[PDB]
Amino acid sequence: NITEEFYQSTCSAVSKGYLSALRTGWYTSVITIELSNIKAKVKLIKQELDKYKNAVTELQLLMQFLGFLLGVGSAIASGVAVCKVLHLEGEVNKIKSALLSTNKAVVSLSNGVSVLTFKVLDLKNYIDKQLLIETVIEFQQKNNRLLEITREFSVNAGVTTPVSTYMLTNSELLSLINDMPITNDQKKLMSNNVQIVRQQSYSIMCIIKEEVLAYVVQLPLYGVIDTPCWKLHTSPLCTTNTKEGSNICLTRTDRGWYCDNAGSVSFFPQAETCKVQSNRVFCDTMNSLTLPSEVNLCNVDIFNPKYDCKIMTSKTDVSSSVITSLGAIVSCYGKTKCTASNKNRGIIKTFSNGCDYVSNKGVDTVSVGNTLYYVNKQEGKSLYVKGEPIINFYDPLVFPSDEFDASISQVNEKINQSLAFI
Amino acid sequence: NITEEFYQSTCSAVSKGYLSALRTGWYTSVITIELSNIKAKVKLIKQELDKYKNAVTELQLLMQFLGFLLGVGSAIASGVAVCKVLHLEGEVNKIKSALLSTNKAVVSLSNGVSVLTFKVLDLKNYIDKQLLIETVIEFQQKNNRLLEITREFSVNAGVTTPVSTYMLTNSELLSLINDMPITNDQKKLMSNNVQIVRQQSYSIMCIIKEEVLAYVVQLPLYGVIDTPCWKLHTSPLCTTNTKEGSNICLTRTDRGWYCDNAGSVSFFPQAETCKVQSNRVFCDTMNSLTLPSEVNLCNVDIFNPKYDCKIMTSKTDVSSSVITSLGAIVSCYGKTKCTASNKNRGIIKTFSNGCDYVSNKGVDTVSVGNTLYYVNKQEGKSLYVKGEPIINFYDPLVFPSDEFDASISQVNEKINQSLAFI
Amino acid sequence: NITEEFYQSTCSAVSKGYLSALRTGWYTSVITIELSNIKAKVKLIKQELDKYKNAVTELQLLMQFLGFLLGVGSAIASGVAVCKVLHLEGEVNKIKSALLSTNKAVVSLSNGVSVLTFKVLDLKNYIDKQLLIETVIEFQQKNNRLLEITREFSVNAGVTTPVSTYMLTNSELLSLINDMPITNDQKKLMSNNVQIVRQQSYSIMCIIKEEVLAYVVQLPLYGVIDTPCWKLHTSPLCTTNTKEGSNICLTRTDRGWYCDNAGSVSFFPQAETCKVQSNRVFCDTMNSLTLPSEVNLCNVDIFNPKYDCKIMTSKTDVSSSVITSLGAIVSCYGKTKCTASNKNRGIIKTFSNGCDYVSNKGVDTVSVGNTLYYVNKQEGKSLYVKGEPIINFYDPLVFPSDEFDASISQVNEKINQSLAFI
Ligand SMILES: O=C(c1cccnc1)N1CCN2C(=O)c3ccncc3[C@@]12c1ccc(Cl)cc1
Repeated sequence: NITEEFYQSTCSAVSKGYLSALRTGWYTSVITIELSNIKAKVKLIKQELDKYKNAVTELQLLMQFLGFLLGVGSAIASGVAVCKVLHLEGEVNKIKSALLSTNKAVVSLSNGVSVLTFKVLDLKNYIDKQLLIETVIEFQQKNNRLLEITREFSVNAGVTTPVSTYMLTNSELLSLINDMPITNDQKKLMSNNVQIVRQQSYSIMCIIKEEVLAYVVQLPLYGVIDTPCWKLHTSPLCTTNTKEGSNICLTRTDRGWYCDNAGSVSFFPQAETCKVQSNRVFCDTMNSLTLPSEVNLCNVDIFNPKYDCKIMTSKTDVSSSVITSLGAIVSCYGKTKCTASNKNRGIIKTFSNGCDYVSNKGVDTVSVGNTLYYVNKQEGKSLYVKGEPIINFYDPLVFPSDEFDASISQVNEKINQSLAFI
Repeated sequence: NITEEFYQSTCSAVSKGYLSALRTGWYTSVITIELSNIKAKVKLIKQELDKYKNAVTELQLLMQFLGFLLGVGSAIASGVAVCKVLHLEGEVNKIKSALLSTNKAVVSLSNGVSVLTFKVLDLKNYIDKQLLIETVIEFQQKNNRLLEITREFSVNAGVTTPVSTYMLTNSELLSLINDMPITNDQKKLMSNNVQIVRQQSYSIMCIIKEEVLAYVVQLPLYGVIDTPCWKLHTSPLCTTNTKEGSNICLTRTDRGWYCDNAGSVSFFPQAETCKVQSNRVFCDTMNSLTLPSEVNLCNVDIFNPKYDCKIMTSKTDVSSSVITSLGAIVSCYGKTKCTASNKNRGIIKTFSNGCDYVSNKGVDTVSVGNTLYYVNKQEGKSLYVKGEPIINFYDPLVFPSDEFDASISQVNEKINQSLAFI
Repeated sequence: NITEEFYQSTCSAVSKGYLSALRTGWYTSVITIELSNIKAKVKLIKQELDKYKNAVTELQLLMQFLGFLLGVGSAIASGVAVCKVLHLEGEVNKIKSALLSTNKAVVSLSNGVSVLTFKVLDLKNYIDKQLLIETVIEFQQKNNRLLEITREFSVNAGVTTPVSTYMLTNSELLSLINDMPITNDQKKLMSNNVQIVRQQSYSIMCIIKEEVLAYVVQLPLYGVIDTPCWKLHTSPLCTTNTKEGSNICLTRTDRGWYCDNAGSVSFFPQAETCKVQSNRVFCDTMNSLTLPSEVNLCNVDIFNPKYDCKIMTSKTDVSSSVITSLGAIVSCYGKTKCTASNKNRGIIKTFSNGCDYVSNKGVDTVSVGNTLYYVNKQEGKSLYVKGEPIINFYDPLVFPSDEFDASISQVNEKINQSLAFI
């Protein structure tokens, strides 16, 4: 299921076996709260009603390495577009109308957007009936929900994420998912991962008008599902000569998540925009580059003539470890002490100067200098691919050593150039 | 009102029409909570009083591209300076004294700071009266506020932001703003944008002593208001030759917010330190550089002899889009599919290799590779300024291609140098 | 106690006098909540019981400059390893068993991990007794705690930090610390800084099975305590020639926290991974490099032959200030206005072009351009170390000016090279 290959020649490892779930688009729903325009166990409701009035008062005052290659989006542009529609005249009344005999209804907005509208709290109907037994309790439980939505919007300037359980309860989110217009695969994936959906959603406050509070919930559309994904971990590969500062180093800069998508590979350079759940990888295509699938060739052979593998160079031989999915890459240089230990037995391997790797089978921790790393202890097979470390192929006298946005061919050109002068 | 110019020659766009609101300084107020030193409907207050004692117990245990050019400040240095004063002897008693007959009072501290002090909760007076009818309810509502302030300080190590509605209610914040010593313009701007004020404020726990809990609220001073602001969006400008990796690229690195300020331009390289509300731009001068106004000349003519426009160079021709205020810049290179669509009609434009631009009029989404971008759908006019793309002016054989902290003149010097050798 | 030296020659300052508290490892405890499997003042408990059932329902659906040199760890790898054990059969029942006659017990898990288990809420025993007077109140207070833990896990995908006061109360955290297996020094340091401990902890949801909710709390182990620490502040050092863009600049890139640790120095390049409490510095060794102690020699003499001091170079002479522990470094260049003021007296010093420094004694604010900086007003002595600014030692005609990952020797080599050609 989950497997891993370490490449000794380029000091990198590839974890495969994952399945994708990529946010490719947004769904926008309009959540509504109908409000009231009002001015022994009684005095309980007295303050509960002052709380209500203030919440409305408060709401109305309110409504007055390679990541640099990414483009720049506007995350809530679609949601805010729907908000601007809800300010047109009659547009709020059109909604209030549709949600008259039911909580859930689909409405066609004037600019031609079909949206799932949803009345999750009907305070108006509640207040203008009872407040004009358990009815004290239920008012507090619904009022408290109103106060919390109010709290959230007024410390986040009307835009919140993840969408809290007060903005949209589980039972509400689940049925919203079900009433959505998506495939059965998408419905199940969202239903079985609602905490992730919550984290990739936005809650946007739109309007208070005509006794209605309206906010858009902006939900993720996963248009790519169950394609193969793999994570690339890289570490500095340096020479290990004796005289200090006479060493040269080289790191693959294309680390991150890689997912097959529509004939290409989606690449996510900041592997923190992606959230892994078991063997499923939730990513957002806004944080990706679209590369040719040939990019995968860089792991097998970094000198392949089909794709120009990206690297940076330096003279900075510092030690560090990279904790992978199924093991640990260790770059030990200079006088650093680098080890790996079993939980009960102690040190089992001492690393030499160079870049090496150890799997999580039998290993619980790795130490580099004064830094303790615990390794992920998930089941999976690791393969160690022996190979000559490519930094040995370069003459230090003509090596370009501050290249960052570089590649194999750019380094080869700089070398060929400075070598020709000689 | 909001307008936009795209510059085809340098692959950048400028959105203008915004008005500034820059945090230039801090106001520090001392919020107080008077506490009590104490050891049928009755048993309600019993646990409500145990909650109180613990909160106090708990509080006392508690009280035992170009962003790298920015300097480094200490955000709460002014607030903490006031805290250190409140530990001097008599200094707390001086406050307790002033707030004896009113909730709001201005006190002169011994080190010569005139501060707006504010007793927002008087538990002492409440407890040592009633707890020695609705009085169970009001105790819970004030106690709950105490527990929440306690919660916040003890997960944020005594420093919180944005300042929550428990630290300072709307009604309290509003009158605090009104009793403040600032201009009527500043008062209105803060009153009409209290959620933004909250986000730019700090809450700093100072002391528990002599039955008083004291925290400083650190509020923003907007010393620059209603000056013109404009946002600069830039994208990679590359050549589009057929043989891959034979292309050269160039990006303007001075993207961010620009605001006229006191004869100069304040420049905010990380356009996320700035929050836009309609056409108003809230920035913080701590995250800015002060540039000559001549920096604006880089948009009209990037080769102007008055200011040295900053760029970076590469060989990395990857596709990406930049979503602007009123449209979209698209950098399409290689085999990438780049389009723009109308919401109901589908693809309306297919982009060629190069850097191009489309406005948000008639356009709802832009696609680059596997990445869908929604465009901002705000009203405004866009102007497309036709011009020869400057990367065509360079000979690829003598082009410096890993420059990051570069500029037009630095690139010209490197070229002139390597050309002279030839 | 806290002291500071500014080095005029390299435009940097060192704040010393701090004591370390480094997170070197993790302790993992298993917090449990025993649940119930169930289907006048009465109707209070009715909804309180529906809340309970849902929380369980909801939980079960749920359970279906130099920072780039750092390695990459997996912060909760140890905690999650314990979670995977708690899914083995009998493993939950082994715990439920041990916590039968007490809230606190140490259990040996099957894979040989001795963990402090802790039953912080016994709803089962409570529900299956009473709910089959004040007992309405206590149920609400314990139920509310259950709902909040539920809230937190379901917006954070089961992993929370800082560990909230609902996950683990103060009284619980304190005794957990006391029952822990650590030194008396560690116990006192944690007890006296529980808000910091909270911030460096993780709460990981593990399992619902056999009427038990289990989450791991992952607590910090401070294996290095009371070693000397010092912070290095650096600023751009530029020449100040008249013709613009004819100037060369140089910045020490090794700014951050430095702490003596086990014969070496732990270096924290991102001085925000470290939290200072008075004169104590809480760091995490995962965000550090292990350097030779000789790295300290770079402050006294940057040209020392024992360690190769790291720098970057540019032509970008922009003004900025760096607020230190006890003063302010100012880099004033070009036409920028740079001053320092006393709180009541006004401007007291106007800075010249160059890099200069002023202490916090008599000084309250510093101004660079349109940017106001407040200085830290803590007691301590500053020493100004006069010295020739090293950028004057370089010939601008052969100066390498886009070096970022550079050093004194690398710059000297580039110079020696381009000078030999001449
Ligand atoms: O980060 C900096 C930098 C510079 C000055 C002051 N503070 C930081 N630099 C300059 C050169 N650089 C590296 O060698 C490097 C390595 C890993 N991440 C970022 C960088 C980078 C860089 C960043 C973006 C691009 Cl397009 C190109 C290079």
